[PDB]
Amino acid sequence: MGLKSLPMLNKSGISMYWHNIWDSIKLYKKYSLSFLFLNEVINHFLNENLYYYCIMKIRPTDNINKIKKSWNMRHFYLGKILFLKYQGWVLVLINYYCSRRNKLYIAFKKIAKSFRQGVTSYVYKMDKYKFKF
Amino acid sequence: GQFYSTLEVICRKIGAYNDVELVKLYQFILAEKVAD
Amino acid sequence: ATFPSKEQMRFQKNMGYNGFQPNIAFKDDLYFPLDNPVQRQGLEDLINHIKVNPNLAIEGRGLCTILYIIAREGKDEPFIFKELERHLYKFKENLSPRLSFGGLYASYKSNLASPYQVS
Amino acid sequence: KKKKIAKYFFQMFKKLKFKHKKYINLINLDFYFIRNKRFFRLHRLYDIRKKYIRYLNNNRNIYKFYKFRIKHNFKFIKRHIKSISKLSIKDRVHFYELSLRN
Amino acid sequence: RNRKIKKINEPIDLIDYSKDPEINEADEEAGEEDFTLHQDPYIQEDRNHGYKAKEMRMGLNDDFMIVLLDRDVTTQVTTLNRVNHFRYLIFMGNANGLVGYGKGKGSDFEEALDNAILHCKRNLIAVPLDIFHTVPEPLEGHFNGFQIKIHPSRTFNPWGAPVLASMLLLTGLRHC
Amino acid sequence: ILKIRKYEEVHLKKEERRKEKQSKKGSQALIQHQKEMEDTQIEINKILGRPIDTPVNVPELYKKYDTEDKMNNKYIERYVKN
Amino acid sequence: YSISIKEIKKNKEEFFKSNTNKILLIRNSFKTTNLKLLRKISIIDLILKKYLESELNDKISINFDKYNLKFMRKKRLYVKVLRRKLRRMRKMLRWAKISLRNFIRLTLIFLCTKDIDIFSKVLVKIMDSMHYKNHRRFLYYLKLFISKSMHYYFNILRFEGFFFY
Amino acid sequence: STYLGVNQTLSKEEQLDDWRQQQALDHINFTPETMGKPEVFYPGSDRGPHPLDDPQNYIQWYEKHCPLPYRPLIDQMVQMTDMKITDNNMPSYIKKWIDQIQEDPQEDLDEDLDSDEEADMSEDEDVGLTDNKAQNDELEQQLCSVVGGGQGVFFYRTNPLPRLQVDNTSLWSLDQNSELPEDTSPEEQIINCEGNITFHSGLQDYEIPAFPE
Amino acid sequence: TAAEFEQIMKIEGELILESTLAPYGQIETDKEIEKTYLHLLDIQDFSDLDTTRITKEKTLTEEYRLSIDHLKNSIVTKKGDHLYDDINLFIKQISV
Repeated sequence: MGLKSLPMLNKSGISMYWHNIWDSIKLYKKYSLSFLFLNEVINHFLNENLYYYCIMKIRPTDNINKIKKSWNMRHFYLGKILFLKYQGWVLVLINYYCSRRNKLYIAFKKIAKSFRQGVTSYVYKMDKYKFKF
Repeated sequence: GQFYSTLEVICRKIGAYNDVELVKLYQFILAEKVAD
Repeated sequence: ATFPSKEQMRFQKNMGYNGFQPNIAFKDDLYFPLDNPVQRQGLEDLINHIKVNPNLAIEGRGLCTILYIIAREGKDEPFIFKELERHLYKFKENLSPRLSFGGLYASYKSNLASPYQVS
Repeated sequence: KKKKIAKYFFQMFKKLKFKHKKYINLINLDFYFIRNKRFFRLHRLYDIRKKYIRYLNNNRNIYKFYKFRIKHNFKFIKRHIKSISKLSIKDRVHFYELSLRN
Repeated sequence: RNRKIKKINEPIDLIDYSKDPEINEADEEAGEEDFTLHQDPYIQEDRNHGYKAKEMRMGLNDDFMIVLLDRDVTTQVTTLNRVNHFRYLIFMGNANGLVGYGKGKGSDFEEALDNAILHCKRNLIAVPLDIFHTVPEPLEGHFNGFQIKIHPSRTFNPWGAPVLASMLLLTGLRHC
Repeated sequence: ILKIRKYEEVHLKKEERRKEKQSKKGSQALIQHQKEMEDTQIEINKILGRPIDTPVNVPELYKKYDTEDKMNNKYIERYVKN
Repeated sequence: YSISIKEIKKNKEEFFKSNTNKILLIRNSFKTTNLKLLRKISIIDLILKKYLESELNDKISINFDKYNLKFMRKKRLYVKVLRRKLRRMRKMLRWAKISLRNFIRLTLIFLCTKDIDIFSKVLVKIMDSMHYKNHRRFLYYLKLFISKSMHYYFNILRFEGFFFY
Repeated sequence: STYLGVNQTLSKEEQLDDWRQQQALDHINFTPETMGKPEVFYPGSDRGPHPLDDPQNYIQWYEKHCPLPYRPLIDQMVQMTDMKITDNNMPSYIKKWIDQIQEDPQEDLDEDLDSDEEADMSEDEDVGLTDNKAQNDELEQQLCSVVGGGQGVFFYRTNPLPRLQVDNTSLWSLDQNSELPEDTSPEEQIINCEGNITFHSGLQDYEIPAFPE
Repeated sequence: TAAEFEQIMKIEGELILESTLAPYGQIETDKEIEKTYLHLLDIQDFSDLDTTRITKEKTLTEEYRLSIDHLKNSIVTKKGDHLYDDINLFIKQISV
């Protein structure tokens, strides 16, 4: 097989931002290795629901197959994880798309009786105890 | 947004139907209070 | 001979790397590391967040925890306690032991709490 | 009648729904026929070099539906198709269509 | 000003200037419709849309069957490797004197299929034919090691290749 | 009472016949209803200033709030159906 | 209250004009109560932000953002033109319990957003749920799908190139 | 009820739900104990003291002070404003309280949805360019186009989505750990809720968010 | 190109109509002219909007307080008085 030498590094510094933009001096080893520890923590925290795990065992006491399959996250589609540094601020940009999104923001005749006489004439119980001769 | 809604409770019991009517009535009483 | 040996396993313990502190949040209803100076500035912001906001909503946790820390650090705040004692009716006979310990612990040490607050 | 009015004899009676029409397009007007739509369908296969055994047994077992004889052998089909293979196409219609049976 | 209203200011593409032909459409569209007559023409309400560059062989009304004759496989030898050019062949025609043949060639049987049909429709011809007394005379056509012979008959006699019985009929040569 | 009526009507008619229909071929409701009725009293314990110590069996109190006759007069039904 | 809302809506249908500043739209509260949502989200700070701060001695801001792209609500021709071509894959697609609507979108998100991670996972959910006999056919339908149907979208999106080995 | 398409009586559990909601409306004594709210009076507005002079302010004040027993009645009244039945013929005395989408005469002669069914709940209608579905449709039809002999565009770029910010005021809303939502998770709420979400360690009054919103 | 070619031919098709179509009314005013260039150059009159919008100069946050104090000095206040409760809150709702 012919040798396809490293294309991306031949292109990066002059035509393409690397997968992250930060730079460092004397701490290249930490950041280069620590962000890699965070790329996958967040992936494995989102793509696998762990808030349901941290409840069951980490917390003391005083559905299961539904979670191991990650059925709740079947519509989740991450795109990237990004990192930055400036002004003492670490930053993270996470763009995620879902092809579906659920609703969570959430007997007529009974109205007609109590409002039959009109608009402002409501039928309270104290009226309907009565029976006019 | 902190002190706005209470004026609507106060200004009405005063003659001022709105907030600015307070200023319109207390123009000169308030003008003497200022010195520039 | 076994591997790892017990005398080895203490090395990783004495340095402290065997722990994972975010688990503590689920064990203790109050959790504020303050392991860094940035985290401490996060405390002072809360103290100014309250002085500026007269209209404010809470839960039983965030109230009691702030008092635990101000007591632990010893900061003087005659304005904070009167602002927060108003809501105490909201969580009568409801609070956890760990949280009930905090505001109790702070009401004594503050030398600023009310005789209603301690009650 | 809702159909056969709608296609042929509905333009006679249509209302004047006013419509904006660009003057540019109103010059190049040419009225003509283009194509019929019954014939927008696929083209369909017919393979009888290799699969002829499939067709014929399916054609014969259809022909059983008439019950000229209860027991269909390859003896009957021989004797029966000799005679019909004479007949003019007119005669072969009367045998299946204009019988005392039908 | 009037240009920028029309969006003609900067360049624009609204016309479809394609010559991609039409192939095997309406695989399932509401079955059929009732048979009606061809009396409602087209109007050129749009100076952008138009029926220029639309072949007749595709524009032909009536509908065809396609007939299989053979599929084969070939080989081309090279320095490194051998390559297989899959082949396919096909036939198609109405009962009314329309007919054609194509030669498919591709890297899959299903592709040589799709190619061969493209060739046939372009390779269509029309045969002289009267519905009344189709075949006046006998005929002979000899390709290599092969020869077909037709003689007229008042009735149709399909005894032979069941293929040719269809092909002769899918031209209209009923009297033979 | 809204929880009792679900218990008395729904969870019994299911758990009874489920166990019956299953026992021919071959516990949460008894307990979870007690998990819930033990919560309704707690708020009622707060109203009186009387802690959980008191038993807060519901129907003893509900009888005072509804003096309605549990059935209708038969003469009216004859009078109206007529 | 009921009589109010009609006169509200009938005003809304007619009075709305082109908004001047779109950045004002940021303040728009969600359908959910913005406080109620905030209750069910406060847990993450003590877990993640307050920890990720520990490992870095530095300030943080995390942005679980979404794409600015959205899709129409009405079926039209230009959806149906794709559905007719992508039919043989439906059998392969039902094995994965994946919908048809969603598959078309992710590719257009992919051709636009250019995120290798998204369209990859779509394959892996297909190529795994299938059996190891059938991978060969699925690609021949994928080759035609990209090569013929979606080759037209490239020049529009300033997009150019695909390769998969 | 049948002309509108109203359904039959619900299950016993939902009839028992209808029971107490009557009891709430039935056990009134005009007290905050029976309501759950204190007593107030309408804020006399600029255009006039009558509420319909400014129906908006009525809605604001009414929601803030709506008693518990009257909430479910309202939610049913919200439906009447939304139910748009269609017919070329309908009585006028009914027309006040519902809508008639006039069918075209001379008409008999001349939407995107899922395909799965295992989902518990149906979808959110995402934020459009504008609130009016019709005005959204008029705009989007100008965005769609034609590219390639058969394909086209059916998707648009959006105005900037809504957003949230969370800097250590998070704590105040926070609940205990002895009680937490075991059903619903934050990560799901982040996903299902529209817009975007932002945490950050905090700022001063004079300072700007680090990340562009 | 193709798109450049439509831009050519379509201008020819539209101008020919004007050759056949009657002359039409035409603009004269200088202000009316300048709007054309703005309609061409994609510029829009943005300056007119900020004239309306508020500034911290014109507000009144102190002049309220001066008037309220004139009321408290002028009017008697007690716990029974309905003004006493709202005003002492109002004072906090500025100084806070």
